Amino acid sequence: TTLESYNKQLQKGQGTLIGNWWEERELRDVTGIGRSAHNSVNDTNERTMGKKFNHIPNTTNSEYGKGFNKADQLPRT
Amino acid sequence: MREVISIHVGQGGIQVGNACWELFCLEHGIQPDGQMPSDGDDAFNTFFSETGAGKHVPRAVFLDLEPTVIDEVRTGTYRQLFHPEQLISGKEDAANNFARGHYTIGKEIVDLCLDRIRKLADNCTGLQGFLVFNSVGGGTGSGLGSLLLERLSVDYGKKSKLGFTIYPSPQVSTAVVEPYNSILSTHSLLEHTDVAVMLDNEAIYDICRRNLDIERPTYTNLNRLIAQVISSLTASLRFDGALNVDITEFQTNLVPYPRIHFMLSSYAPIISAEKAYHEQLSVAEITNSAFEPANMMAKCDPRHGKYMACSMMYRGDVVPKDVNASIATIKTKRTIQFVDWCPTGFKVGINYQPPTVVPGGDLAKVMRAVCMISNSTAIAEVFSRLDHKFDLMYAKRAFVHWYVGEGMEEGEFSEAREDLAALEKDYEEVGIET
Amino acid sequence: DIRYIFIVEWFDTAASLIRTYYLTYFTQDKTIEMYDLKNKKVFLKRCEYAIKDSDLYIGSILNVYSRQLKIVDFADVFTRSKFQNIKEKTFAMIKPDAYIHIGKIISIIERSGLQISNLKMTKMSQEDAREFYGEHKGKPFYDGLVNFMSSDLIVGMELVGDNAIKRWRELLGPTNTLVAREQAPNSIRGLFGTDGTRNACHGSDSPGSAFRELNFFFAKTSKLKTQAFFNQCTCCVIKPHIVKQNQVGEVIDMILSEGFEISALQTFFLDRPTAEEFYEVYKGVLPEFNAIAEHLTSGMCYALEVRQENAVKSFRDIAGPHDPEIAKVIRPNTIRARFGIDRVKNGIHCTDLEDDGVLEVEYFFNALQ
Amino acid sequence: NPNVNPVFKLAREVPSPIINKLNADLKKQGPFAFRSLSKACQKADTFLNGSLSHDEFKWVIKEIGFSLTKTEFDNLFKFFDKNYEGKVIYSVFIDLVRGQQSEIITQSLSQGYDALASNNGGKVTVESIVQRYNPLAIQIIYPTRKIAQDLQREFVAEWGGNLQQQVNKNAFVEFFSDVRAFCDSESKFHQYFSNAFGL
Amino acid sequence: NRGKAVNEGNYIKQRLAELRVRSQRALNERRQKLATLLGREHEQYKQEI
Amino acid sequence: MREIVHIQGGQCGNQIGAKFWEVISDEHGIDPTGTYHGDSDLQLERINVYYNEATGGRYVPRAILMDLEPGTMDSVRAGPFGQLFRPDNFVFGQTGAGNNWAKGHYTEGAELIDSVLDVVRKEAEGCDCLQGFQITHSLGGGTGSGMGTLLISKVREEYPDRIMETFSVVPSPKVSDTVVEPYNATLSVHQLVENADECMVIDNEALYDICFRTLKLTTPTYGDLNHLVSAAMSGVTCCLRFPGQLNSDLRKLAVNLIPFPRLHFFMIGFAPLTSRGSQQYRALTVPELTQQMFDAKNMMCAADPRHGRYLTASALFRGRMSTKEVDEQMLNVQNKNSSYFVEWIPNNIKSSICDIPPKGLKMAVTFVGNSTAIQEMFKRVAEQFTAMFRRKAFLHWYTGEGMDEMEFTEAESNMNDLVSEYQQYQDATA
Ligand SMILES: Nc1nc2c(ncn2[C@@H]2O[C@H](COP(=O)(O)OP(=O)(O)OP(=O)(O)O)[C@@H](O)[C@H]2O)c(=O)[nH]1
Ligand SMILES: Nc1nc2c(ncn2[C@@H]2O[C@H](COP(=O)(O)OP(=O)(O)O)[C@@H](O)[C@H]2O)c(=O)[nH]1
Ligand SMILES: [Mg+2]
Repeated sequence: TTLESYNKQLQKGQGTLIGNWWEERELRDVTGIGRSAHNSVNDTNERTMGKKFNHIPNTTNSEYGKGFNKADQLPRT
Repeated sequence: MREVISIHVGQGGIQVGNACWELFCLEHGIQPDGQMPSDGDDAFNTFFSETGAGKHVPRAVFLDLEPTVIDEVRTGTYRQLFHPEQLISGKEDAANNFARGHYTIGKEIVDLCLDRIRKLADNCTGLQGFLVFNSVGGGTGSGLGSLLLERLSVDYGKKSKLGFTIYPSPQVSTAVVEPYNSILSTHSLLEHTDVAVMLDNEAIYDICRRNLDIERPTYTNLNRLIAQVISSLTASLRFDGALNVDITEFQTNLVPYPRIHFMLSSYAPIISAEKAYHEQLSVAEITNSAFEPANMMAKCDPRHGKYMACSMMYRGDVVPKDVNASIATIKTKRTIQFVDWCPTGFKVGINYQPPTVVPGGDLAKVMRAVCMISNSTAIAEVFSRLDHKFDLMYAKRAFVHWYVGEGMEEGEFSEAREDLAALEKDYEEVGIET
Repeated sequence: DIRYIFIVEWFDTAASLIRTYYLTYFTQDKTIEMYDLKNKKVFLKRCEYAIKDSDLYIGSILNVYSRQLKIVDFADVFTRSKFQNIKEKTFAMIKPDAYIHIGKIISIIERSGLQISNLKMTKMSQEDAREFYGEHKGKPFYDGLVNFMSSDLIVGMELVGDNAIKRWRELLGPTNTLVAREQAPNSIRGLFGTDGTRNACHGSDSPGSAFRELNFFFAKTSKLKTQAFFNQCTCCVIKPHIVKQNQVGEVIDMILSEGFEISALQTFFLDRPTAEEFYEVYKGVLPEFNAIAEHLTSGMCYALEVRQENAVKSFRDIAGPHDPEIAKVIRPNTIRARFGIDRVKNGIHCTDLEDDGVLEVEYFFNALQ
Repeated sequence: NPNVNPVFKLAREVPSPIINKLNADLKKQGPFAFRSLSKACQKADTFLNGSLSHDEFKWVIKEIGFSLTKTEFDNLFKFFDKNYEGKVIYSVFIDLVRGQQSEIITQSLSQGYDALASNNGGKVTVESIVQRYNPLAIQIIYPTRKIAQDLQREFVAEWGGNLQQQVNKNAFVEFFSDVRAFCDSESKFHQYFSNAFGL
Repeated sequence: NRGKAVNEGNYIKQRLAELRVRSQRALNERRQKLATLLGREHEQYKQEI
Repeated sequence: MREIVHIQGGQCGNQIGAKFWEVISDEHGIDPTGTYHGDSDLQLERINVYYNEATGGRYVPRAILMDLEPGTMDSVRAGPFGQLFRPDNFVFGQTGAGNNWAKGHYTEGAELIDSVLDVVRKEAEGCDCLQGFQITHSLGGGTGSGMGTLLISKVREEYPDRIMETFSVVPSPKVSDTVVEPYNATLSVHQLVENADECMVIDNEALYDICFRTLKLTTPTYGDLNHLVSAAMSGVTCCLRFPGQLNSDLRKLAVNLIPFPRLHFFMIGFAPLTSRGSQQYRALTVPELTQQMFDAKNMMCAADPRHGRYLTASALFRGRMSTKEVDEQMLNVQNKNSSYFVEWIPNNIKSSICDIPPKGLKMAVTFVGNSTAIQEMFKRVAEQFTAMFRRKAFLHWYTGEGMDEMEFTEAESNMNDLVSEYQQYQDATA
């Protein structure tokens, strides 16, 4: 365990390119607080979960009644 | 002046009934609201009762011990049709324990259910019989449904009862204690129901895939096939035809013996929206597709047993002879053998109303089809597997402590295996040749 | 390069359901490739069918490989922008000074590049005329314009295309006709305008107004019935292949110059099953019925009502042979000869039976109204 | 009970996170991105009545570069379409999304328009705005490496092709107001006003 | 009592066809003249050409 | 209908429950003001399960916050979401536990337990129809471990049929947070087996391993760890709040997860957990979810499941999936691993589905496992306890408040008997 170490508080930039640099890079792009915001409160939801694709799908039980076949509405003769 | 009463219980029962009533309502021109504009034969008395002006109501009885699924019927796409008080709902779930659903919580809904059923029967005038869908590999259906069947029998007697049960499969199932739930339900049903149909889950998947080229189906798709089978079974009673079939003509035609009355069904042809119009779908080939081993809806190999009685109901514009030609073809085919004491073992009805397809369905429009609901001694295997599982898992009192606490006796389990063994022995003996 | 995309759905007859296809459009070398969104199978790939450039747009139709498609909506970012420019709107209108010059004004319009998307037949009733030109009440031009609108027949058109709100104006020429001749001799006003009150034609001055004027004419709730009388007249139909070839105007004046008093020109969209009910007179009769009907449902078609002292046969004379091929050799000065192409796509078609003249004209103008 | 409020809801509320997050993303596109949304609004509305249809909104929205999920669109349409009349005014859409306009900023915006018209005698034209400005004044709001020679290219491209197009005073406030949303401080935006217009 | 609909309803079908016969036969004849018109019409142009 | 009650204690319990309430309020649409800003109509039909309503319309949590020292309760209120709790449900002492059982369970707690019991009973009687109680408490902590077990015992004694859930953050073999960790640890489990219904151990050490091996955050904080357990709890109760194809309740698992009365120790897990970098580069399929959930490292328990067997386990899927995919993957996992599941039980894998997934994610699952691997957890704790009891270490404190050495004697005997009886089945064969 020799993480941290050769990289102090710096905003933006390619960093120090030592150890595990890539993983934390995106976060600072995602929002503030590169790691363990000093004691700019860090929202715990931001780190653990990941990208958000926000939508609530239909019940999928209410999928029976809804169904249409346009080819049944032609005037015919 | 003929009608039927439908009994729906359990989660799977409710979902299957949803599709069945969808097909029924679409087949008669009654929109979801309950109004039927048409634009008039009394073809709608079989399942629906006129409300006085326009709107109708289905003779449905719904029961479940949990509010989750009952509510959705009251908040979905059919909220203005069903009777406001005929959707009986519980307060707590059974939790997949047979004891819970048969002696303490299941005894405080029987009174209400009997009241509703009595009102339905009184309003009905020519009640032909009962149609029951229930699941056994679960909590609510096995116990509540069995007790309801017991009470219905003790109340009415000679009225016939038909059961489209939902049993477990060989390898694909949800419950880890499902076997125990099955045996008690079977012990209850064997001596009080008349005709039952095995409709396991696994078999439906295979047909769905291998025909409709849908490798990722869902329960909803499986529901539609069962709904279609039910509709084809019950159509003859209400639609005009030349060779009609009355549900009364299954007890006296498709149950050789009072005890051995278990039979497995199938449905076809099932062709998608692409492979539909480039084939022949003629009467001759469709019959041969009905008897193929893999097509049947129950995971029961037919080739491993004799046939004892089979009934077929054609629909559409079939001509009678082609029914005869197919019958002769299957009879002559050596691959299929018939029991030594059933010389004439087919009973065919021909109807006229063509098959109808629900919107957006996987089934493309067709003009002929056969709904084989035959019975065969091959069903022995399914009871063998459940009995073997029961023995293996009851050898050393696993999960037992749950049951004894709810009221069930320890010695009850002894009876169930006894009856199952007796039934297995009866099946083995009956098929022997003279 | 750049690729154009579209969404297509086809209404089969054998298969009840209706699919959705792609019809990829390579603009580099005039090629058509069709793919289906569902089931992920290449449907039709990289083969030219020689579809003209202007045909592709929402609301139209085009027939390819015995299957007739109908682009319904756009698919991707780039496709919309390129053609989205062609959606502007404007209402055209021709006053009853040029009634004898109806055929010509139709012709020159197609040259400019605009399109005649629809056209009907009305004589402006006095009662509902007043609601029109509402903004002109105050000026003395009101009363003068009142009666003239109600005098005789009028023709209304809708133009769909680029800058139609102004491109119509510039060609249509200044308002006053007299001044047009000095400055714009080659303009609509210059060639067919007598005085200010008898200015030949008009255009919508403002878009927001441009929405107003049409809602009066082609809206479903319209107070302009198809004025016509159903006695002593014979009907002819400009078949679809003409409205694509841009001679609709040319055919119109030719009949007018023969002494026939035209009463209406209207557009109808009718599908395959409806079409068959018109040619039933030829259902199994001589003309090899099956082939013709399928074409009439390959695009719009104008319907013409014609009159004369003797209706049925006289008009037939100038229309004095079903196949144009025989027409060219022995009747060079007949309508069919000039525009006919083949056995089944022969230009005009006028009734060829004495006693059924009334009904056929009635059907286009009474039952389908 | 006055000490206890009943909260509840008597009027619909702007959904918020669907609308705000559009503000954050739309920030990153660039100074003229805000103008991009407005222009795409007019271009779709080539009919001059005041709005866009149901689906076209999807078309109009999915051109700027936001591929929102259905609900993301689901919430927005309910708040904007009060009674499902079938149309929602797009003009209101822009006023709510970009942000808020201060009276001083609008007053400053109008003053520049009057000054620009004063040199031309009350007449307006894109040539005057194209001919006189500071392309480096855009540097203050956000720095850049692009050459000043090309900057003039962006200003004409974001404008109309013709140099004689009519310009209205109401348009002048709208045009700058589109730019302002990109800047995060009122002081920075107005200093560009002077620097760009030399006032 | 319900038989009234069948008695009256059954009447509807049989008459409908009968009315059809007049519609067709009246429709058939005019089919006869048309073939004559074009035929003789075509025959001339064979000589004329 | 069938609403549940949540009870938390100690600092660890307070933090875990606060974060759980945060996540639940976020998902159900409850904001810091306690007002409704929901979008889908589906967000209120079963709201009463975790929230009540009163005049004014600010939904309130039916939770309990309590401890023997005032600081922790003071800290929770000050932060955001601290205004949702009923100001009355704060029951606190005035002395502190100090990591000694007797100071928590016999004298001080007995003096204080009356108020907590009264509040719990009032809330229960108020609620329409109880379903069961879930408790978050730490065995290694002083105050919670003792008086929390007293609370559980009293509640179970008062209510015979309602089921009890227990989440325990047991000590870890390497990273220790107390010089007397096993005392309050072993005895707590000794007393818990006879009363608590469902216990699901959660290990701190696993969180650090799981975090730095998958999530990949350079400097994690307690706030982050709390969130994973919070999501696990939230998923534990999915069907009871939202509709689906095949709903499942807490009782269902008990009949499906507890073959024997005394074997009710479960281990949990969560997925799909992915770092902030690879979120968009990995598919989301029933197959890809399957391998991760059984992934040996992904399980939250200190002991790797690959050292024992599996008797019964359930997976509660959430979101729109296709059942066909669900069952087939279960058969694959149960078959291709011919020796990881006891041979005398057929179909020992559970399935479940719900039709509403957590906000901001496509599909995820919660795995509950009755795994014999836990034997190392108890054996290590019991081994250390016996090693440090061989020398009568620290006993004078415990013996000083009504604790006799023989009572400790009973606890270790119970522990060893549980370990032996639980391990028997690994060698037992049909
Ligand atoms: N094929 C099919 N089977 C279903 C469906 N719904 C439920 N089942 C069956 O139901 C079994 C599980 O039982 P539950 O879902 O709990 O329903 P139940 O048997 O009434 O038990 P309860 O929980 O008390 O409702 C599964 O093994 C399925 O076989 C369905 O829609 N299609
Ligand atoms: N993961 C995690 N563990 C915690 C947290 N707070 C406390 N703990 C654990 O809980 C134990 C301390 O328990 P404590 O709250 O003091 O209980 P008490 O001694 O009875 O008051 C320590 O061993 C920690 O491992 C937290 O915020 N996150
Ligand atoms: Mg239920």
